[PDB]
Amino acid sequence: ERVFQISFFNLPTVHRIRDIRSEKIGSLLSISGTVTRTSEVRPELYKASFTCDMCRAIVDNVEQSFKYTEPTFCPNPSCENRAFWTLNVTRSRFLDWQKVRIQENANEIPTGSMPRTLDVILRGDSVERAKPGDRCKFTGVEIVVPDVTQLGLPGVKPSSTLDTRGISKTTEGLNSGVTGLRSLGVRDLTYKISFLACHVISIGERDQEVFLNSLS
Amino acid sequence: ERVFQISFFNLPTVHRIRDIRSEKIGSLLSISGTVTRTSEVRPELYKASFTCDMCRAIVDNVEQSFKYTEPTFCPNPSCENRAFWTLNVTRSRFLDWQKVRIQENANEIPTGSMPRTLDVILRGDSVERAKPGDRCKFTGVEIVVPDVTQLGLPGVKPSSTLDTRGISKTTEGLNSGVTGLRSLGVRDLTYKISFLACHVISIGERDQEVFLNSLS
Ligand SMILES: [Zn+2]
Ligand SMILES: [Zn+2]
Repeated sequence: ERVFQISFFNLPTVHRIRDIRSEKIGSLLSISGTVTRTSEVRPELYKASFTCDMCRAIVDNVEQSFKYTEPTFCPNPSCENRAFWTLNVTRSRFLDWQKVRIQENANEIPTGSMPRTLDVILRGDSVERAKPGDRCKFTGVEIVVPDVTQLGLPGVKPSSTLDTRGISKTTEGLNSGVTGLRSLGVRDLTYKISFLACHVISIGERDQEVFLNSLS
Repeated sequence: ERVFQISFFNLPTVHRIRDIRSEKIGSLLSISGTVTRTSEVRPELYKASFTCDMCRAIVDNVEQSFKYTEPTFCPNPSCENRAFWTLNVTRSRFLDWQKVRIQENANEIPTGSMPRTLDVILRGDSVERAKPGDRCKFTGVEIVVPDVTQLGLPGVKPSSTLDTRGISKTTEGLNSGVTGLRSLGVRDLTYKISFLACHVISIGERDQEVFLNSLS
């Protein structure tokens, strides 16, 4: 089946990057900004499929939110199993994924200002439609992204937040992190605001036979 | 559904009680003898139905051979459960059951003999068709019946072969009992020969309107 997408446009009012508050999280918005960095078109895991190690039973359509999620309770028999699955990478569905960095326009920047930034996520057919240096108007939903490293990623590769640079001492303990959840353990979960975009617009052949076709 | 029965008769040769050997176990035979005792028509459990204590899931059609058998693996993988079921006596199917004791005929008995005996099982529609003192010809299958008391009956009522009389010392250790099975444990299982019968035959109103109906 074709994973469908719905693209909204022509919203009444447009927002700037400095109007982004947490009270619009989950709402449909439109924003404007200048693109300054784009990444590769990576494949994102959409509908996962696994096989039980012992039964060989097949599970399909396991939704994933922000981290690699395997199924829990086994399928149709008596077999008891909490883990040890094998992803069937061939059966699983994937999608295109891209991350772009944008900053404020030259006019919205005050007289003395260090420009604010944001992370916009393009997915599906909207990849590569924003090029660095251009001025583009995005529209989508404002979301919040947690730190998955302290959410217990399967591999040892995360290695509990390995770092190369020193974090800010000013916001050490000032950034309010929630605790209590069993998956976290004694850890503290943190959040940051990002944007997810569904529609992108920009606001800033010598063959005779094919040429005659286009014109009215 | 009607639990059906098949009744065979008119076999070529008939056997006496003293021709019963273990090498015909499972075969279709016909025997003759004089009935000397009959029991009540008790209900036998045919198709059992249970409900899981926690899930409340319903299992049905659990076959039983010679002892009260509950299911093992649950209907749903989720809840794990090896025991603690509740028989749904209303949903279960039952059948009629009767045990009759027979002995050898007056002619087949030698000049000096203590008559041999046998246990014949009548089931279904064949109950009460054999009356004590009569001479009847049975036909069915020769089976073997184990001792269920040492097969781990659920209740404490069996109390590991409670007895009121003293067993034979002559056959103490002489009766060959098999061991090794995990259900038995270190116990020894014993067998005895009985007969299961499917067809029985015997070989030894002042109302005018209804009377006129029967005659040709
Ligand atoms: Zn399994
Ligand atoms: Zn259950």
